[PDB]
Amino acid sequence: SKTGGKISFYEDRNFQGRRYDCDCDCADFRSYLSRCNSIRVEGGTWAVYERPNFSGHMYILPQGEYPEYQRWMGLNDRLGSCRAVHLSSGGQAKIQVFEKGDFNGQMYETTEDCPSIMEQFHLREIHSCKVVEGTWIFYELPNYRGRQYLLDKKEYRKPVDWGAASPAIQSFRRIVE
Repeated sequence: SKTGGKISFYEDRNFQGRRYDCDCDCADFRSYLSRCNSIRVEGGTWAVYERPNFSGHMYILPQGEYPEYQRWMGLNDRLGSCRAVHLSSGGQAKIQVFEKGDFNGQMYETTEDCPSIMEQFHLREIHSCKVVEGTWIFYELPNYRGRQYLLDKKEYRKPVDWGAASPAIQSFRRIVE
């Protein structure tokens, strides 16, 4: 239970340059680092945002070492805020998705990751879904590519409820550690 996540950001590639270490969520770390082109995650998972106030592109980083921003699929080396993602275990993660908003339309339930929603469910978009686990990732393009959205053990009734400006979502995966 009592763990201790920690993430280190470096201004240059190969963990060179000024470094900044964080052990909790930080809404604005720009005062400690003006840019980050590489990151090291010593423990725990973390969500990073391109602009302050958890806004702009969002990416989930599992424990590991990333000697360059491209290793984290970063679009650039701009990061204004970071939050620690908490993982929930317990037993078997199950997700239910609905073809229309407000949990309406045809419903499909699965306990496995989905690389291509259109190939698996023949659906071009997702407007609502109820996942009860704690850490789920949704991706805008197939094969877990494009902008990613982090879902919690809550129910999303509208597409904008998961931070997306469009109901376009093509793949999703469960987070485990």
